[PDB]
Amino acid sequence: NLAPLPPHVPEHLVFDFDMYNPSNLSAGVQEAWAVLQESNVPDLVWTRCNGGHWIATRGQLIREAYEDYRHFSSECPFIPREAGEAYDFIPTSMDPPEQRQFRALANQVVGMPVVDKLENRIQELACSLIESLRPQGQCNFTEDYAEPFPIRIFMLLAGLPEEDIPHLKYLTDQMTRPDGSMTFAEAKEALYDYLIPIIEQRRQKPGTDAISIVANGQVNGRPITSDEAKRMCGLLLVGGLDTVVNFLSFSMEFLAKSPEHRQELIERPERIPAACEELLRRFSLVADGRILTSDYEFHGVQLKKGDQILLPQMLSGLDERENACPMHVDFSRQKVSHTTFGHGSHLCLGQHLARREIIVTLKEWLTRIPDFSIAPGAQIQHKSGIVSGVQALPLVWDPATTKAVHH
Ligand code: HEM
Ligand SMILES: CN1CCC[C@H]1c1cccnc1
Repeated sequence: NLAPLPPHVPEHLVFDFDMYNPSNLSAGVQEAWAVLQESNVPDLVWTRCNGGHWIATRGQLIREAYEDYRHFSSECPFIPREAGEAYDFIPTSMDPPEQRQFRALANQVVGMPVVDKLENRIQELACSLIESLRPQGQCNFTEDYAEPFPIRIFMLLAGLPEEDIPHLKYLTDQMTRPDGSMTFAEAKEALYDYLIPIIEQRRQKPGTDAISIVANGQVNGRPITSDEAKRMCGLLLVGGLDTVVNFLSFSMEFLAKSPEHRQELIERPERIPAACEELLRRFSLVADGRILTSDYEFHGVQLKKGDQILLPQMLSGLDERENACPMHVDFSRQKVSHTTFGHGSHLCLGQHLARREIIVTLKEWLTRIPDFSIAPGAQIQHKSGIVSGVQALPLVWDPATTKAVHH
């Protein structure tokens, strides 16, 4: 339940929001979080849920905090406090100047250059999966495409066997949406337990895979340590297994419910890139933050050192003061504003890989199965957390309206 209110917190700023189980969850997870943006709610509130933590509710506040790493440190970036204290992935748990040097190395395995070179394989995997489903006329998109497409692309790049997916997927989820069987520390260590033997074997006999590059990598001329590689590889695992997988579900759900917007893409393919950006805004899904490094007065609110402050990357784009008709999906929006991939020194290094994956999915799915919808009488349940997702997305379509395309 609720944590006792700290001495310095004003009772008029208390809004008991629960990020792992928001009250208005059945209306759609993004809709649940938007309640923090209704007229009466202040720009910065305090929830007593999950141990108690501040919550910036507007883009202006969120963007500001992410830029000011001096007052807002990534050292303890997650809610609750035990999860953030135990979290030490690189570069996410570091602030500049220390974190900068590690980004370049990560870019060596997921940056635009590597992505450009993966295009052929990515499109090839997307098409096989889709054509594999096209004749059945149904599928549960979460397990049939959303998880396999991105995860297999990563497992491949990482030189990790596909049979290890179920185990790894489970562990990453305990970090973003814990079912209660594991603490944050336990899941993290279980992941490290998996990676350690591999980072050691890749440093003895390195291959060309992602982990080999990282384990034998150099940051600012000096060679990376075994511990650092572990912490960096753990972050890459989470990105390939619980980011795009969740996003594709939100996107296909919307498309399933809006024959209008899909038709807009089928008829005018060139706008798919722009459509992707708008879908990333409307269905943003990440929510992490920072921890106060000192007593600081922020927008009239007294914050004390050690206070945690959630800065939901998902809210900036939904903020009416940033986009005129927030909950409306308009592919022709002239200035699609958002912070879906973060803001500041920690801007997502995988976003380029993310976009190609989203764009390839839209182009290769719409080209084969243009007509489809939500299964008969199914009510789509969303899941909330550090990274929100879709519990299940069963779809259906008439095989006769589909077309077998050749890649
Ligand atoms: C649609 C999918 C994705 C979303 C929305 C997303 C979101 C984010 C966000 C918001 C951050 C910054 C968080 C913070 O400020 O603490 C971030 C960091 C990062 N992301 Fe992603 N990401 C996505 C996919 C990926 C993928 C697929 C990978 C790689 C396989 C990845 C790798 C990274 C890395 C390495 C960082 C750390 C950068 C740093 O610490 O400076 N992300 N991502
Ligand atoms: C805060 N991050 C942004 C993308 C993934 C997310 C995250 C979630 C769990 C563990 N590490 C990172």
